[PDB]
Amino acid sequence: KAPEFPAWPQYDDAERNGLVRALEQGQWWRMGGDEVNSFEREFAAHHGAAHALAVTNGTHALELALQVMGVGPGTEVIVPAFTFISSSQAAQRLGAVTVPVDVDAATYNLDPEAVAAAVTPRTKVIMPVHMAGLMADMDALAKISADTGVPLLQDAAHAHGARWQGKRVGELDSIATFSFQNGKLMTAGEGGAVVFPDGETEKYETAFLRHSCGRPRDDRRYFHKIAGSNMRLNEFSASVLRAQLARLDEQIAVRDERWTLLSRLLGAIDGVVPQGGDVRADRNSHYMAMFRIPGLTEERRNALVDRLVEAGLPAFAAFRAIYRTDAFWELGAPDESVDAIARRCPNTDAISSDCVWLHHRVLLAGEPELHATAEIIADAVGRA
Amino acid sequence: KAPEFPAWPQYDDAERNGLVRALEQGQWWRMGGDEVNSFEREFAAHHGAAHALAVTNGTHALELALQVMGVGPGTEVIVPAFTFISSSQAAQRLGAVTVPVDVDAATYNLDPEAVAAAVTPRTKVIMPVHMAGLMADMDALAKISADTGVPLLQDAAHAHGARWQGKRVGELDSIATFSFQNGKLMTAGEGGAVVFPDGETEKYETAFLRHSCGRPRDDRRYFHKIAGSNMRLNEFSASVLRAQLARLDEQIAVRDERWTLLSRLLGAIDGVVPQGGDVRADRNSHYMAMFRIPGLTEERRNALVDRLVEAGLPAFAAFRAIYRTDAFWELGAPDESVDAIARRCPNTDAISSDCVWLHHRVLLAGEPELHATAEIIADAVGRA
Ligand SMILES: Cc1ncc(COP(=O)(O)O)c(CNc2cccc(C(=O)O)c2)c1O
Ligand SMILES: Cc1ncc(COP(=O)(O)O)c(CNc2cccc(C(=O)O)c2)c1O
Repeated sequence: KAPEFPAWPQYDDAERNGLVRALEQGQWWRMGGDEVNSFEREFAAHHGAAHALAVTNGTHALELALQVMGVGPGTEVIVPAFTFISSSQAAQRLGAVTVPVDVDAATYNLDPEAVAAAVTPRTKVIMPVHMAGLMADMDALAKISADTGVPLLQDAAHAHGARWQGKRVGELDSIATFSFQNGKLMTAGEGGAVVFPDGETEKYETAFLRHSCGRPRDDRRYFHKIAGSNMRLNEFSASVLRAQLARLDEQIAVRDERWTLLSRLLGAIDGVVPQGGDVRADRNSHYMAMFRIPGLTEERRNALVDRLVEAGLPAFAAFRAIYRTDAFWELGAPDESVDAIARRCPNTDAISSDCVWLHHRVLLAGEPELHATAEIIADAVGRA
Repeated sequence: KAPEFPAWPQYDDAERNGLVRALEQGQWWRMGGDEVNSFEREFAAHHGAAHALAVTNGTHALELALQVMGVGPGTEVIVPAFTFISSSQAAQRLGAVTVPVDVDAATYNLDPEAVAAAVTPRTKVIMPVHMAGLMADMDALAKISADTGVPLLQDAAHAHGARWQGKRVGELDSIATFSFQNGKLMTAGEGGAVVFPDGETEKYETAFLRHSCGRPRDDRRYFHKIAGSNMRLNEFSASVLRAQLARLDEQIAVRDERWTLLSRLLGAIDGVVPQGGDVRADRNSHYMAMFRIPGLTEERRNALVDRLVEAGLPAFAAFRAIYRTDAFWELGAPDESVDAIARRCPNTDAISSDCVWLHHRVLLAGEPELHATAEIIADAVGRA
């Protein structure tokens, strides 16, 4: 029969006790308990960050980080055109213009040359996404950052526990955001965080204020200081996140061994090219096991996904080019046309139609199951 | 010694089992579990609504309801000047102009005449707040609504289980929003909901889409349809909300008996005037036990709060006039000056400085403790 992969999410007594501990504090919001506060320190420490701010979800961690980095009406935000819609939707929500840029053909990370060209006097932030756990070129990006003076924002939703040139997400000198959505590498069904490197304490304080209806942590008289929203995380969610956190490093360790095996097996299938590597990214979190089948239309790629699901695999189409979603064109759209953005985003334009991913739970399975998985793929790709 | 009041929040085995049940579904977001879905139906039914949409918090339920009711740049939203900042902050977040209007001197609900005067060609929504559980004049308001054609949005954060002219919040023909923040009448530490009356299915569908990154519930290929954000509630929070819901009606029943007693005891203190009633509001939820001490400056009212807390009471200053917060003036501010808004908001202007509230947990206590509470108040108000 079909191969079997470990469940996701996973839990055990840590989660069980955590939810009880949160419950029995008798206070369920961060102002009366200690679960969110403790999770923030544990999360930040794990990432080498000066501070962490746990929030309702990864899309709001992006909206908050952008907002304290000055994003707003009149500004532009550069984002990879290949990514989950939240990456641009967040800038759109703040009234800014999202400027989508091409990505690398092999890693699928934001392309540095492409961003250098898209820079403008309106650019307020450049947002690399560490695609499927593989960091983007933070050196090349950091250099464009200095030359232009446009700060970087890492969309680290796929990269919990990732490392670039030995450095943790939070030791790269830029703010970064995470997601704890159900399918993420650690999860409480929903959740997010904003992590602030050493030197960004002010933005951290402002972020706290904007995430709590502009209210000082100790205000009693409703002296709301600035605009914002409520993006507070509850204590129940925080306690489940603290148990997830504790298995993260080792889960990533099993995935790194398993991807080594799968990448090679896949790269052996004619027509099939697994996501590329980058040796400066010393610790790839392995959020997705991604591969292209260059030349496939969307419809053939979609049909192949369906055959893979039918054969017992947790396989998906990969992200749609963000300029090909209606959502993107509803507000803050760039003056270009759709073909004009596609013309300068040829890698996105193809990966949008030919890239497949399997759930990161496959990368926890045994070697036998990865062999069985790649046979299934090899057969199905013959018929695609 | 000081009187003692029942804890808040409260829980028992219902919460315990609920969190386990959520946990052991092994899927923690609404797309894989049934807790949010079930809570939505239970909540809607409880309110007589056609549909309910559970969301991250009450401030986002307001942002979502406004957004599907067309709020945006170029529009105005009328809100009571006396209320929690989220009521205006939500319109501000969508790029609209919040137009604060006066409230009744006795119930502290949005004043109908004051809204009639503030109506404009830009007005897109009028937002009554049911202050401390006491509904606003939904008849007078519904009439202004028809004459102008400006739809109403009920900010029902304080009014879970409330009734106007025998009708439930969701049977009033207008969308309404709730909060499940820690101090609310039912809570999971954080949470919110949008409830949609019969006839508003379209806005419900659009609301679902905007609350999930514009993604159709069944999309697999990232066809994001419209702008929005992520305001999805997690399964853990939903299961705690379903156990809270089940005690609500009876908790409100104990509060209604206790307020009858306290209102009278308080109204007997010279200088002291308890929130007024309204017999068309047949079921007052009793979110706060509120009273004015007309003529007190803020500083005396604040000092009296402190003495009440020192005497063992869970007493607070009441909301600040929203035109007196810096937050309000940061974005979407109305062209008027601060004194110009104060001049047409004389009740808010005074209640902002002279109104005190006690936590609704006091209204669960025994009669002896309410007597002890009103003695404490009577002494302290002598010295204020
Ligand atoms: C790159 C990236 N950035 C930000 C977000 C936002 O996170 P929240 O969901 O916590 O707001 C994400 C989320 N990623 C995500 C979320 C939901 C479904 C799927 C899917 O691939 O089917 C992917 C993401 O993948
Ligand atoms: C009238 C009203 N409207 C909307 C909100 C927003 O709900 P969330 O908090 O779920 O986003 C509220 C919240 N009310 C509230 C929340 C936090 C603290 C205090 C306090 O009085 O000290 C009051 C409120 O009281």
